Amino acid sequence: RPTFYRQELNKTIWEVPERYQNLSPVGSGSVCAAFDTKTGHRVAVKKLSRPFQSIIHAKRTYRELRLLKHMKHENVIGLLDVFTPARSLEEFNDVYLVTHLMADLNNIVKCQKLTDDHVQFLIYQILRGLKYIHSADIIHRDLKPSNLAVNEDCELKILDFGLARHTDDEMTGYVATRWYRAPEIMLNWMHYNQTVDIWSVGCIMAELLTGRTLFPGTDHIDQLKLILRLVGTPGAELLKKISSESARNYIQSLAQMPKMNFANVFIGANPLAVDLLEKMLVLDSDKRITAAQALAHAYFAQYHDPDDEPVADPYDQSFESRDLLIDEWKSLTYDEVISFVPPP
Ligand SMILES: O=C(NO)OCc1ccccc1
Ligand SMILES: [Cl-]
Ligand SMILES: [Cl-]
Ligand SMILES: [Cl-]
Ligand SMILES: [Cl-]
Ligand SMILES: [Cl-]
Ligand SMILES: [Mg+2]
Repeated sequence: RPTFYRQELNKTIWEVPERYQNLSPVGSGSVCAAFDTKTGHRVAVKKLSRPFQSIIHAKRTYRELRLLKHMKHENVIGLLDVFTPARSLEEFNDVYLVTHLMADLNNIVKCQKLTDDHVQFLIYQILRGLKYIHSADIIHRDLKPSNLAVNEDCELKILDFGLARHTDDEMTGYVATRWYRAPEIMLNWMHYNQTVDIWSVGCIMAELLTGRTLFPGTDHIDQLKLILRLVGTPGAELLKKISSESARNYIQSLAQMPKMNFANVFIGANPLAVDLLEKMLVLDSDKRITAAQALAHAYFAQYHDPDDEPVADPYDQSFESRDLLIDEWKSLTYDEVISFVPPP
């Protein structure tokens, strides 16, 4: 067990191993930047807030730690360390997580002129990471520019997996928290699957090409109208698949519209980029291109290498259907903290 030291940073006590030095608050869990004397990296350290206050929160803590411990891919966040100052399960109350210190895609999109070559490389990396994530039967659920980290050499990592914690108020009005969401989950039409992430990638790619949000709706209904004007109103095949009669009823109240011509929307873009967007932004989720299929599209010809696009080890999510007490979720979490093995 390493030696820990204590300090108070913006009204929060931080108790961390000596290896982490020069802690500096970055945002409010709370996150601090630090220097890691063991690896020599600048790192981000996140202290979870009230990790075991309720059954829902305790299960959410376990979910985040299980996800981060599994991810071992160049284009996905990796866990450098996880620690607690507690010396036994009985005094266990705090969880700290450590990763490489990150700019996001929001900054470079608003501040830079991106060539088509930049768009190719950035979207290629998102899809390479998504192929890995989806191969473990994980759905991200919350892909958007602020959850994509980018460095000076245009290298990209996916982070901030959806933990099923975003509330209805967080998604209300003219907000980027909703602009990248698939239509079928924005209104809870259906039991969704991994195809919702491909819709988000299409929204991000459009924004890189034009510099503008694709579907900046002022509320849920305005956003649906913007979406259907581009991709067309649904046919009877897709309407069947909508379980709620209430949502089926509302859709049929709308005047029918055909799909627009994407070459006249995305004026001047690479024709291969337009073709890929048409295959991502399909209303019927069964018919969208998958991440593995998209990596083989001709738009990525200068980067695609099928011997260097790896898949993930299997990921057991049976805990998600399990009903446990707070102390039982807490003990499962403690076991995962103490068994952590750092990367090479
Ligand atoms: O991506 C996630 N959770 O899914 O957290 C990001 C993160 C992890 C560790 C330290 C700071 C920030
Ligand atoms: Cl130490
Ligand atoms: Cl503790
Ligand atoms: Cl964003
Ligand atoms: Cl009509
Ligand atoms: Cl597993
Ligand atoms: Mg985020």
